[PDB]
Amino acid sequence: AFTVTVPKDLYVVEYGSNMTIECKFPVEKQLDLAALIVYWEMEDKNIIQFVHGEEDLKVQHSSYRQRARLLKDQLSLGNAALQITDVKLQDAGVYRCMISYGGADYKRITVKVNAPYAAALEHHHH
Amino acid sequence: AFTVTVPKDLYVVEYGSNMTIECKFPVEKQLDLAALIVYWEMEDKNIIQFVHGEEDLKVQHSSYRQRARLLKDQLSLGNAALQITDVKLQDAGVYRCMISYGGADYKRITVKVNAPYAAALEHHH
Ligand SMILES: Cc1cc(CN[C@H](CO)C(=O)O)c(OCc2cccc(C#N)c2)cc1OCc1cccc(-c2ccc3c(c2)OCCO3)c1C
Repeated sequence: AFTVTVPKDLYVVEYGSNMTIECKFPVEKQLDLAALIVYWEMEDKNIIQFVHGEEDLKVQHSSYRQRARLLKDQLSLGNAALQITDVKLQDAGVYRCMISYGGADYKRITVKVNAPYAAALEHHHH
Repeated sequence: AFTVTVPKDLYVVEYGSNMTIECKFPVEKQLDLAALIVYWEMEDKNIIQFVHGEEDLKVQHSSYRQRARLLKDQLSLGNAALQITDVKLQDAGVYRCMISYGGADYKRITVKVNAPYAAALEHHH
């Protein structure tokens, strides 16, 4: 059975830092990009939509624009790794990685964001 | 692009009734069952997992046992229809129909359940 796995289902990140969250999927021999779909979302916000080798970068939800990318090198290793730069308080929540590759599955990853009072105070009022 | 569509994204149903929630996907001519995956969930509870022409009967969340089925005949028409019988208050929430068929997509459907006072003591949990 096609199974997506996550080495970590919980990440704790500091406000302003970068994060890479990972979901693994089975690749026998070499990856066939044309058969691969990778989708990342958080709470109904679309983050990544990689379809048959072509990424839709522009349909990323505006809160992630210019901050989120799929590490394409890692796909050939069977690793769907989502990198988010400049982590914000609004980035905390439950992410899902959905993968179709001759089989389909998804997993959840929880992200917690620590932040100092100044950042928390802005988030609190914005 | 492969697109799953829902004619309705909202269902309002009565406690104890039956519901059929529908999601469509494109099927050009003859369905290739071996390439089709249909998955239904609500709040990450597995309802339907139809893979390689076969349901996985033991993977269904216990709260849907005996009550939820995918109507297999509809699949060749490009209709992934989830039929839920004997609707309970716990069935209210946001459902997702996830389809892989030479392409992948999903849609969300909201279900509201109306119920009399007596049933409404789901309040006691
Ligand atoms: C067939 C299938 C089996 C399974 C069961 N997977 C296990 C292994 O973990 C097994 O077989 O024992 C599945 O599991 C989802 C799930 C996740 C987490 C917890 C539970 C539980 N309990 C269930 C989801 C699933 O279908 C998920 C699915 C189905 C169809 C399409 C997509 C999909 C993929 C990529 C997409 C997409 C949908 O739409 C937008 C564009 O990108 C997905 C994720």
